[PDB]
This record gives sequence, structure tokens and C-alpha cells, in this order.
Amino acid sequence: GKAKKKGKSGAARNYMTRTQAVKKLQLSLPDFRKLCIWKGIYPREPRDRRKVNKSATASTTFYYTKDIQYLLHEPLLQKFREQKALEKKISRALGRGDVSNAARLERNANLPEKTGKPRYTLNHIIRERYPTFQDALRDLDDCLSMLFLFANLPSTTAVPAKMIARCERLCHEFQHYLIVTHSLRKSFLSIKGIYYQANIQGEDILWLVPYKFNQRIVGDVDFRIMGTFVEFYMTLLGFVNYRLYTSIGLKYPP
Amino acid sequence: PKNPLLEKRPRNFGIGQDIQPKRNLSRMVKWPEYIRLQRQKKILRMRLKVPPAIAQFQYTLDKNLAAQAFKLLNKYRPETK
Amino acid sequence: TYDPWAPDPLKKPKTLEQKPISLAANGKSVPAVPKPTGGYSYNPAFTDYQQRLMEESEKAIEAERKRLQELELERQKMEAAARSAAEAEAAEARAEKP
Amino acid sequence: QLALQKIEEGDDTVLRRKQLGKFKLPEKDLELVLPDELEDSLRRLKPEGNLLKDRYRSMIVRGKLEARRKIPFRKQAKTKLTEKWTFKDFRI
Amino acid sequence: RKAPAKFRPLDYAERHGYIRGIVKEIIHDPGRGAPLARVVFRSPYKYKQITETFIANEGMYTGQFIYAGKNAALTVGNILPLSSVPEGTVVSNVEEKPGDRGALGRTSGNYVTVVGHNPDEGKTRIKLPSGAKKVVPSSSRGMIGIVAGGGRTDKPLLKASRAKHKFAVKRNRWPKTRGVAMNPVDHPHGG
Amino acid sequence: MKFLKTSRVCLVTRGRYAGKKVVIIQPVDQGTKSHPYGHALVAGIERYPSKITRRMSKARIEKRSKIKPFIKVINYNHLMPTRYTLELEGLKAVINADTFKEPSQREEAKKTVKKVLEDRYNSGKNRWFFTPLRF
Amino acid sequence: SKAAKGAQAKKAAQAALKGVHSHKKTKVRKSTTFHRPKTLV
Repeated sequence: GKAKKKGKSGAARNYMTRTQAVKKLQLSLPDFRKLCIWKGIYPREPRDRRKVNKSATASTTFYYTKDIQYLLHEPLLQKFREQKALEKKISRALGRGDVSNAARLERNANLPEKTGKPRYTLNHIIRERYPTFQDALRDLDDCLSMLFLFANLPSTTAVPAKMIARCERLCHEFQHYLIVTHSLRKSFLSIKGIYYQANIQGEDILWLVPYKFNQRIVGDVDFRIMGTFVEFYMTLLGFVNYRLYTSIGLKYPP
Repeated sequence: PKNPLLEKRPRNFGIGQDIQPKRNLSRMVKWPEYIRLQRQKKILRMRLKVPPAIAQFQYTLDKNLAAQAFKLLNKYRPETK
Repeated sequence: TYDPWAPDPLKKPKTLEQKPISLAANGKSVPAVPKPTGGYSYNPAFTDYQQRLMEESEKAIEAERKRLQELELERQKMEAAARSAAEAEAAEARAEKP
Repeated sequence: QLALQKIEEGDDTVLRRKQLGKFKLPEKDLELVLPDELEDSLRRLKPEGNLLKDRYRSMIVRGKLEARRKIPFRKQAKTKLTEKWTFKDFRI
Repeated sequence: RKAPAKFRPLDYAERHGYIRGIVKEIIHDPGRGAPLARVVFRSPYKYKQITETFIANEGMYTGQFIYAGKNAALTVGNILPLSSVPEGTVVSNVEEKPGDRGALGRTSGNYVTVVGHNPDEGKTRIKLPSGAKKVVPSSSRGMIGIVAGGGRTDKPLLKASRAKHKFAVKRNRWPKTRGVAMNPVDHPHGG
Repeated sequence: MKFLKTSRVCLVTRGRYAGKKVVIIQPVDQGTKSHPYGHALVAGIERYPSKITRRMSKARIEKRSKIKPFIKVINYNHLMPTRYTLELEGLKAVINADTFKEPSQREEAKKTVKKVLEDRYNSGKNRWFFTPLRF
Repeated sequence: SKAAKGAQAKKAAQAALKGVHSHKKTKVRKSTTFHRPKTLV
């Protein structure tokens, strides 16, 4: 029938750049990166990037159009907008001099510096990302390495001190479960740290713990997106610890 | 030592020589009608002769006396909900 | 409490089910925490430590050889450029029925 | 012959030539105790490497995020300073 | 007809210096007895070129550089403000007011003579093709020379077909029936 | 006086290399059997080096400083001589009449011309020869 | 100079009676065209 036009099908429909994804989701760049990390939206590579965008370079990041469509329905977008509006209300109250109203509105913010928990709740995201507890046990390697690393770090704006204490609390609860179930199998002392290998429900779990010294935070890493990873992993480890304690018939939290 | 391959290419912005640079044209921006209306309203109120009953309101308290008045009145704010 | 594992797109896309890109040369998925070898111990076996030392020694040797080679190439390039510049200065000098 | 030439876990140390992000990931720092620095006790151990950098490199290599560089200074908005009308019209 | 025969808008370059344009085409305009000139100028603010349409003066040719502005030379085809020209020169497409891109002396063979200057209030006295005397602002622009195509009306039309072909593109009424040839219901001269 | 001599810089006006700048290696005023007219054997630049800014890296600078040369037999009527000169003894007798009869000799001559021209460009001298003509 | 002394006195009086926030930022606009801002949809 009617002749098709060039660039209206194929890789152009299949991919979009990070700029187009941000403009489509109507988010800021930190919120977009945070949501992509939390929901597991991974960078992709077209066969020819010119067929997607003529101004693309080697540093251009591409994502799936269907992945951005899935991100359009995430309930955390309205949480982000509600928190922005609440911060505007707090600023208005402080500017007018209503300190009691400002404190009452700040109580609704659920700040990590006050609660020790992430600012946004990722309970539905945990179930979306891990369909099975076996998948959770398989990702516990990365989760445990990240949390045992961050349990010994100084307080920052991205990861506050109460959040670090919560990380240490979750790590200690997991260690207590391993002690009471005798699930620990192997240990190793490398030049980098202490490796532990346990066996929880038939899954071999290996993770690395730093030696208790002063850990150096260098500028070659992205510490804020690392903190987003830490928030996701503590949300995972809380549910994992609850399921393990309930399975062995113990009261959680201890 | 600097690279000998580097060169200077000055642009002469005289009449009929080069393309003019992007300058601050904010004095000549075609503003929206509401911005133009409020600015012209302020300008017209300056240009016309104001009767004393309205012109007396342009004489206000200074910063120090306004701050002292607000410092006294902030202890007597009305009851909150 | 809350226990997991016990129009909105309630299903996830196959694009989301696709596996992420691996930067490994062979293309397989890198483990999150790879299993350490005996040569990474703080008090390692003599054979493992010697093997690691020889590998790093030959890597350092070839890296230093490559660095010296490229430094010599840069030196030859700038010497040729200086010789051509002296050539140009000298040239300007004696220029001035079927 | 064309048939024969058509017929003929991941490793962190060796990576593909193409980059994922603004730059290709550099080679890892040397994690090895030199023979002049060996110690006979766990107390005098010298821990090597950076575990935060290791986790960040693991994220980039496994492809959860791309490699980007830090921006220490962002461009400011191009603005012009002008005096307020009340401060212009102040007279004493 | 594609574009109206107008000058460039009065801008900084014409007000303070000059700008050079190149004559690409000299074309016939239907309905007009005078040829038009396509002249391409440079945009001082962007990369793209700007094409204008002037009334061609006699002697202009393709590939010629013309100059428009205050400091432009006194040469046929150059567009100058009337304050920059001496007395006795003839100009074309004279602006009634500075910035209307030309209003006076536009038909073929016609021109406007600069009678005199009054620099005290910046006025210029000019003589129109009808013999009228006018006073214009001295910053009004005019193209030096005489409009090309003069002597067009010296040739008899000689044929109703040639009159018809002339007036069909000019949309003027043709043929013209007389009022005395009409009925009294149609014309006051009817009967 | 004659100006179509050795080390004369000319502009090519016809052919695939039209608009390029060449240096005369050998003027043949009397002509040959293959070319019964006044002609010249020239070496020139097909791809000029790209511009270098102060914030480029060294690898990008050495990538953009490359020069693609060519060698040519060209008629005098297809050359526009310039007042500039480019004297190089590295290009002295780099090509002869028999050079163009074998493809390998043309490649070797082009390699020699590339090396000499890249050295002269890296010297920073004769900037007009390595600047492309805009038309 | 006397003008400099007078200007210093006027600046001090202005700071005493009005404050120190005497200046404001205005945007630099390279174009004379104003566009409607892009808001959340």
C-alpha cells in the first residue's frame, strides 16, 4: 500500500538515548539513574547507533523503549513528586517563620538521617526484581559484599550514619542466623579481605568483608549511586532475614 | 612549550565582515503581554502626576525601624490551629 | 509485617528479561564475587606466589619495553621535525599537424 | 575451507576493546605483596586494593551501569548583575 | 509575480556603513513594465544568505556588486540615503519615510531628482516625475540611476490583442464600454 | 624569467585533485613521447591535516596530524603557480618518468613524500602549503 | 576626591537605611524570542 518512510521502524523504535528517556519520564537525572538502578534497567547497544540517533557518539547510553514504557508505570514517580511538593511546603513554612508547621511537615518527609531507612520504600520493587527466594539467595553475594563494605564507612550525605547503623544491624542479624543454623562452610583470608562461603537452602553464598581499618573513599567511584545500591540491598536483606528467621521459627527482628 | 600547530583566528566584528556574536539582547526582547503590561503600568504610574493621597504611600519605614516593629509584633502572633 | 514470595503492565517485558551486557572478552557473565585463588592469600604457597610474581614481572617488563620504544619513537619524530625546521630556516636564509 | 574458518565464566582481568560509557575501564591496580614487603603475621598485614572501587568496577563490568567521570564544576547560568530600582532611586 | 519589489529593511549596516550584494538575475515581472533584479546579500547575524528583489536600474547586469548603506559609493545600482548624495542626482525607488523600502519613481524610465538639502532639520527637497516638489527626511534611501525599460510607451500597441494581453495580467478593466453607449439605468451619462 | 622550477608550489585546477596544493618535483618543458606538451611531475596533499586546538589530547593530535599524499603527472595548463616555495631535499628525485609505470614504485614514492611532508608539517613551517584552499 | 568621599557617604547611608542586597540577577538572552516554559505534564 502506502510507502513507508525511513527511520520510523526498527532500531529507531527499539532504542532511545538517555536524554530521550529522561525527557519521556519527565524526571531529573539523579531520579532517573536511581530508578534505573532500582528497577534493573540496563544499558543496551544497537548494531548501528546512527539508525537510532544521528548525533550519537561512543559515550551515548541507549535503553529499551519497552523498558522506559515499563518505567512509566512505576508508583515511585508520584512519591518523587510528593516529596518535591513537601519540600516546597517545608521551605514555605520556614520562610514564613512557622517553625512548628515546618517540623510537622518534616516529620512526613521520612528522612534517612532521622529514620535510618531509605527515603522511598522499595518493597514492591524487591518482589518485582526477585520472583523467587532462590533468586534472592543468588543475589545475596552482591548484597552481602555491598552491605558488609558499607557497614564500616564514615557518615556522608548519601549514606547517613543511622543508615550505616541499620546496615550493621542487618549484617549482624544475618551473622546470627548463620551461627544458629551452622550454615557457614568455608573461610579465607586474602590480601584484600576475608572471604566467607555459606550454604543456605542449597545455595552457595560467597562474599567478601574488608579488614577493620580505615576505608578510603576515592573520587574514581560514584558514591551516590553506590548509596542507591546500598538502599536497595538493605531493603532486600531485611526481607531475606525475616524469611530465614521465620523458616527456622525465630522471632524477627531480634 | 606551547604547540606550534596552534594558531590564532581573530574575528573582525565590523560592519560587513563577520557574523555578529550572540550578544545580550535582553533590552530588546519581545516580552509576553502580561510582562509588558505590568512594566508599562509601573512606568505610567511614574510618568503621570500622582495625587498626594496616593503619593504618601511611597514614604515607608526604613530597615531598622521595620525590623524593630516586627521584633515587637512577632511576640504577639495570633493563636494557631 | 510484609513477606514477599508468598492499564498497569502486571507482566514484565521480554526486553527486561534480556540479560545485561558483559564487558568480559569471552562474553560470558562475570560473577559478582569471583572465587579467589591460592596466590591471593596473605601467607600464600611458595609455588602460587612465585607464579604470580613471574606473571607480574613479565607484564612489567613488556610494559616498560613498550614505553621505552614509544619514547624513542617520539624522540625521533621531534628530531626530524627540528631538522626540517632548521632546513626551512636555512631556506629562508638563502631566499632572502595531422 | 570457508566452512572450516567459520567453524574455527567471565574474566575481570581481560576486557573487551569497546567501551561502555565515557571511557574504557583501566587495568586494575597491582594487588600483590612484593617480596621486600612480606610479613609473617596477620597483625602486620597490609591490605591492598579498594573494595569500594572493586564493587564499582564489578557493577560496570557486569553491565548494571556505564562508566562515567566526575564533573567537579558545572556551567553556571549566564546572568547579568543590575542594581535594584529602590537602591537606584534612594536619595539622601 | 513572486516577491514585491522592496529594499532591504533599514538596519545597522545600512545606517552606519554599507553592505555588498551580488546581482544574480535580471528577470521579467508580469504586469510591470520594468525588469526586476535579484540581489543576494549576506546576513550579518547568521550564516544563511538573504535574497532581495529590487527594481533594476538601467545599466545593471548579472554578476555585479552593488552597495547599500550610508558609506556606499555614488554608482548606478547603489542604494544610498538621500543625505549622502549631492544635488542634481537622479535616484529611484525613493522612500517617502525612512524604512518603507521604496515608494517614489518606480515605473520604467522614471526617476526622482534631488533638488536640494536642508541639513538644519535634516530634510531633502526632491522633484517627482509628475513635476511635483516634495520634502522627505534625508535618511530616506534611493537607488542611483534611472529605472530600466524606458521608451515602452513610444511604441503603438496597434492591436486589440496586444492591449488585451497587456491588461489581462494587469487585471485592469478591458474592454471599456462608454457611458453614453449605455442605458440611463447603468450610467449617469447613459443615453 | 622562468618560474615553473623545482620546489615551486602550484595549485591543481583540473582532475580528481582539483584545488589541491602540489610541489613541483620535475619540470618537463620540452615534453616527452607520452606527454607531447609542457608538463610537470608533482607531489601533493590529498587529505590535509585537521585543525588542532589547545585542549586536544596527544593521541588525538597525532591522529589528526596525518597527511595523505599523492604523486602526479600534470599539464601546465592544469596548474596555477603560486609565489610560495617548498624546498625539500627529501623530495629530491623522489619520482621520475618510470615511477608511474609501476604501482609499487608509486607506493614507495608516496611513503617517502608522506614522511617528508609530515616532518615539515610537524616542524611548524610553510603553513600555507598544509592549509587547504577554500573555494 | 570630594566626589569619591560623597559617594562613599551615600553608599554608607544607603547601606544603613536599606541594607546590602542592592543588586539582582537578570538572565542573559541571546535571542529576542520568548518561548513558553516547559512544565510538568
